[PDB]
Amino acid sequence: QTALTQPASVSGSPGQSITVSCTGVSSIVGSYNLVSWYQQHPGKAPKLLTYEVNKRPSGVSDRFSGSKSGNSASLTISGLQAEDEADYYCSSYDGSSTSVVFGGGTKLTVLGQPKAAPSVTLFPPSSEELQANKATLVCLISDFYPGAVTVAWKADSSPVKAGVETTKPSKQSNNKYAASSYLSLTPEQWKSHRSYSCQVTHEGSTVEKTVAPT
Amino acid sequence: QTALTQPASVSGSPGQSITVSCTGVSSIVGSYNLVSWYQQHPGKAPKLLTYEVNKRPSGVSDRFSGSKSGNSASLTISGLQAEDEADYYCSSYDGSSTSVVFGGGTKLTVLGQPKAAPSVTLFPPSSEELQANKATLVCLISDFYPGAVTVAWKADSSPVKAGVETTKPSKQSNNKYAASSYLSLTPEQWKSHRSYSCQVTHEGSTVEKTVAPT
Repeated sequence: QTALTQPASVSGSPGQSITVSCTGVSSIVGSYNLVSWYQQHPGKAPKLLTYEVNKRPSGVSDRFSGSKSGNSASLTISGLQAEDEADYYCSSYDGSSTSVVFGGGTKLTVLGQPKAAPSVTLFPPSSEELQANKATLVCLISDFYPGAVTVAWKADSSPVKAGVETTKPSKQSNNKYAASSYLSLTPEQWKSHRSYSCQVTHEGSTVEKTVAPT
Repeated sequence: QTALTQPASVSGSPGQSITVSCTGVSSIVGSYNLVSWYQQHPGKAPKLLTYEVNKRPSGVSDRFSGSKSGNSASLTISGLQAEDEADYYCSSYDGSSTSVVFGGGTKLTVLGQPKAAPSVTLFPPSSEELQANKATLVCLISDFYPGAVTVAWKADSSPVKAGVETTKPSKQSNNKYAASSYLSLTPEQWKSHRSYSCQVTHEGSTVEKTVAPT
């Protein structure tokens, strides 16, 4: 399809400014100045940031400002924050097609954020669960950055070969990532070891928690 | 709440027809017939399926058809295929901001196995945690399909907001989904009540587990 031209990606550190360009805006029939910019976070609807080139909706930070220069429009994000990581799109009312044309989208990554080792909380199977004749261990991994981690489980000091499920890390409200891993065991297995452990490796550093029947 | 509203999610089987509807198009000033539907697959840019209510651009299968009746517009997909699983957004031109406004999106699942309700296991704060003056409860939600759920926390019979985080449903190895919702609260607050409840809602049904400090 046809689209306005935007760079595929941009990146900057907190506090910096990023300007995303959008070319091909000039309306053909008429001299429309109808350029808008939208922000889209994963799995959510695009949200309007600016319209009519430089007007901003209420609710939108003044760190976002739009401008135009001939056949090109720009969105400048001032004082970048980790929450700005998202896809950004411009749109323009084209006159040549009599309709609205969108840009191809620009993915924005906020680099230079501070490394944060994960917090690890390990929960043994509860009495309630044992009454149902099942035993599940949950290893909660939170507030780490960057968002990549490796999780390994041990029964005493030996590697656990089965029953492990670990979720893909997701960015939470504080811009750090969370994930959980759970190990499904039979109560016999749970009771036949002195302890079980969750080992979480982040950026080459390993954090480990252990828990035992009681 | 928003200018355009549509269901958070819907599911259908391969071969069937399904219709997703958006309401609010007539309330938008200057929308006329500028109603579009977009399909968006994870990580990809949104793809335009229909515009001007019922026209399809080049390449879009005639399995997709848009319609409009009054204050609602609908996208009907016939002969549902697995590649149709994706997020769908309606949008409309909005003369008040000379911008396009989008509906909130509908997550469409093309059923590939029977619907499976969530396994919900709730864990009270571990002792290691308490001795470290922290109290996090975790609501493990596993093996559900379709991969969409809503969770509600209740400290006694009072809903809770603050301190809640929930990972984006992640797909397990058994092809079902899993996620955990954790409530971080101070040990004091943990004692303060007699119980906490995790209320998971999946495909209409809302299962609930409750734990007690003991």
